Amino acid sequence: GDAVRVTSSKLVTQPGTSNPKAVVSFYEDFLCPACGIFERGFGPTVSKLVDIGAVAADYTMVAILDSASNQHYSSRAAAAAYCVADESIEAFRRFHAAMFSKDIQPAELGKDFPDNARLIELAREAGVVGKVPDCINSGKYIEKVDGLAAAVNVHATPTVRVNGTEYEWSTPAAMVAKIKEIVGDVPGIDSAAATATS
Repeated sequence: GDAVRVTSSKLVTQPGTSNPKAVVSFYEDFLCPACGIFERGFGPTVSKLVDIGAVAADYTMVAILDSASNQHYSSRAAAAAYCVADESIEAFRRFHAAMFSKDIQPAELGKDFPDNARLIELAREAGVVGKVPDCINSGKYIEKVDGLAAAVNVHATPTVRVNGTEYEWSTPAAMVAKIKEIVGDVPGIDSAAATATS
């Protein structure tokens, strides 16, 4: 809240502080088809950039596509992700990746959507139970996620900012180059470039 910040212990920080040199902020909706394509395409590259410490990856899961017609899937799924993040950031990484996988993400404008029990089970598969079942069932984060788009002024997904500046992405490789322009040639960044090209 408002974003889940994913880092590793290797994070490259600004001198004399604990603040990341490079923050890549993602604004995503778990129902948005393009966000699925984007996450499947960029996800391994971003994970490598996190692992080597080149970036903090911040995820704000908005609810823009939410409707009664989808059984409020967008909001329920975003809320669930924040619940999982309360338990573990690593579990959030895994959950967030699963929800965008082809076998999981439901069709925009379809009739079949994961209910809260399924979201809780997917959280279990991501490695957490703890407070997640009650967090999800009680609707703890629904109001928050429902207000996120307005709060962060993001009305379209996927949207990316790099150090707060709007970023029009093209390829994972280009994103790695953009990060390298910022942090220079840090251990592993060329390897992230290699991940980005497969």
